[PDB]
Amino acid sequence: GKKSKATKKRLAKLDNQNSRVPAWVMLKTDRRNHKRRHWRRNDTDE
Amino acid sequence: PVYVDFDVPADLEDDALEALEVARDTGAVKKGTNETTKSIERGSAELVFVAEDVQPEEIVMHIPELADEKGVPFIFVEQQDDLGHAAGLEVGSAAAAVTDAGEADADVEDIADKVEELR
Amino acid sequence: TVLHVQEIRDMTPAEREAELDDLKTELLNARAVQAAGGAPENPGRIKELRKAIARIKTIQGEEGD
Amino acid sequence: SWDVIKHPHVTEKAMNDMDFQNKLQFAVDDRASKGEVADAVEEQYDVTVEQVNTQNTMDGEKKAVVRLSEDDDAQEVASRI
Amino acid sequence: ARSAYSYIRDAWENPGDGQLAELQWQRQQEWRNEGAVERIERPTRLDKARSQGYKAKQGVIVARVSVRKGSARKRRHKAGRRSKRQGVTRITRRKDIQRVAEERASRTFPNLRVLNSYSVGQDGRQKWHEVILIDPNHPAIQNDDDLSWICADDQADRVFRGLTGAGRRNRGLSGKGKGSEKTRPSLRSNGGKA
RNA sequence: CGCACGGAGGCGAAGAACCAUGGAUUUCCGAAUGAGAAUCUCUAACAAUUGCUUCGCGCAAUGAGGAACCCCGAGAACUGAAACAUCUCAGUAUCGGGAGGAACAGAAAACGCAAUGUGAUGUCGUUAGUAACCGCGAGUGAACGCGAUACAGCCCAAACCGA
Ligand SMILES: [Cl-]
Ligand SMILES: [Cl-]
Ligand SMILES: [K+]
Ligand SMILES: [Mg+2]
Ligand SMILES: [Mg+2]
Ligand SMILES: [Mg+2]
Ligand SMILES: [Mg+2]
Ligand SMILES: [Mg+2]
Ligand SMILES: [Mg+2]
Ligand SMILES: [Mg+2]
Ligand SMILES: [Mg+2]
Ligand code: NA
Ligand code: NA
Ligand code: NA
Ligand code: NA
Ligand code: NA
Ligand code: NA
Ligand code: NA
Ligand code: NA
Ligand code: NA
Ligand code: NA
Repeated sequence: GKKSKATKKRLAKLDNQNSRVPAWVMLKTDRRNHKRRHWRRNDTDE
Repeated sequence: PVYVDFDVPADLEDDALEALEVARDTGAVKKGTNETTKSIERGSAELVFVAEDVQPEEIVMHIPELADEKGVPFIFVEQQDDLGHAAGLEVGSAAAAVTDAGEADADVEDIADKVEELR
Repeated sequence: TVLHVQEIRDMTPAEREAELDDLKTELLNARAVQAAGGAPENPGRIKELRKAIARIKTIQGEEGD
Repeated sequence: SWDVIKHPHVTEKAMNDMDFQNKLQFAVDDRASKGEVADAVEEQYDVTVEQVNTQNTMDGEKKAVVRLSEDDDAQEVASRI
Repeated sequence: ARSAYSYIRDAWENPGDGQLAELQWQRQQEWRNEGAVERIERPTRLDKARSQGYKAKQGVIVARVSVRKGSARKRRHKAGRRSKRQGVTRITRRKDIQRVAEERASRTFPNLRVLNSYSVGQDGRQKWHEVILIDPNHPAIQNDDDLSWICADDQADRVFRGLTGAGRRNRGLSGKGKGSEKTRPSLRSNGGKA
């Protein structure tokens, strides 16, 4: 398939949202990324 | 056109409008269909003018038959704004009535006599 | 912090423009060091660089350039 | 208003183009054209730009590969800031 | 003495007799060839217009509107219905043709507001009315002690809410006593029973 | 130096943080209005419909949103009647259009305790499950008056004037 410039910006964001909760946040809050998505198991929009 | 039953020659109309102008300066004239109407009704009208390019026609239909049952003489005019300019207005008038002429009582009588012949 | 409001208003409609492009350049060179994962960072400075530009721009608007 | 040049793209591939091909890589604004990228580079570094190549990366940004002339030296420029 | 206006009125008591009869025969021919909403420079019935609110002034508009004659243009039921609700032919709408014309006119002039309207006749298959509209934004009207009220916010879209003259009558608000128990102060408040 | 108790560093007596009011900034799509498009692109733009008019988009208007309330139109059936068609559920559900901070109504071609009487309109209590409707079945169902709340009355068309 052919992705447009806008479509590309969105996939790009979703990929970034896929990162983990940084180690330093666990300490600052004295102790989970509920939006962890998988390319195969999950399904993005569009 | 429905209320018009005879055509008045351009030359006659010219005479009529000329006399009306000197009538506004010497004698007295009524400008407007309403004022023209009460003139015929009260009798003070000597010669009444009626434009031909009136739309709606209802504004003037009543004049012809009214003038007939009051002995008042009447004449037609091609354009509404010519009658208004003659009566001395920045706008036109659907009808005008000479309420007692002046310096033209002679001409008025002639035009009146001329029209009766024109039917 | 190192740049105060009074000091900005004391500038002329040209000095602020020069000072603007100056700050913008310091910022760019900071983000250049950051882009290369540079360690001589001063988190408070780069932060202040952004606010200063905002202040100068804010004053420019008030003063009519 | 948006600024054309965001920051220098410093990766191993970006260093090869620099040492071997006299090219400087930049992360720029995705509204900027090749022509607007060249101009900004010359005004921010005082060098002569020959060719620019762009890519709309999967990071929401635009990557520009600016090639300097033989008159200038890429390694010397990037090493100053 | 009788006003010149009283003559326009009298002719219209009998639109089928006299000169008005011949006039109407002629006019309608051009009317049938016109649109649904035609802005016109001068009202066909001066006396009625002025009586309703009309004024030869800036911001005062008039438009002739034709609507089809007859009952409702209803579609037959497509699902289950008891005999009482299977009708098509004898069903008529609760809004009258004059109020329909008023609406189609107000939509053509989205900035103006309906003042009133009157009938100018009909042929074998359509009816014509002339609506009087007013520009609430023109300062000539905003300083008119007779028409300024139609500038207030609560007068916005007045026709679509039945605040027009023909509107209030169709809503059965004429009578103040007997027979008006379910109509005043509103149809909706009385559970829709008129 | 947010939630958020880390690390590094920074800011504050040039009175910061924090709060109140006013202002600056305010990307793209969106009524979305130059034209097209799954938030982007292509070469100046109130697009469209209107009013006024210097007849030039020159001055203006409309559009869409809002928890319900409000007003004007369109209008079911399950159900009840121990079946069912009128009736009932109900002018309800739902649909189209529109206004406001509230809407609508409103200064008698009224009432009709018939009077030598009342005196704009809403609303609350009552009148009253009374009058009236109805396969006179099941069911349906007011008002005048009264006690209260709050109170406020006015402008045109025309006559006679005629710029
Ligand atoms: Cl309206
Ligand atoms: Cl009483
Ligand atoms: K039923
Ligand atoms: Mg990754
Ligand atoms: Mg390419
Ligand atoms: Mg109410
Ligand atoms: Mg567009
Ligand atoms: Mg049953
Ligand atoms: Mg019922
Ligand atoms: Mg039975
Ligand atoms: Mg009663
Ligand atoms: Na997938
Ligand atoms: Na980046
Ligand atoms: Na309108
Ligand atoms: Na009824
Ligand atoms: Na803002
Ligand atoms: Na506009
Ligand atoms: Na224009
Ligand atoms: Na049953
Ligand atoms: Na059954
Ligand atoms: Na029945």
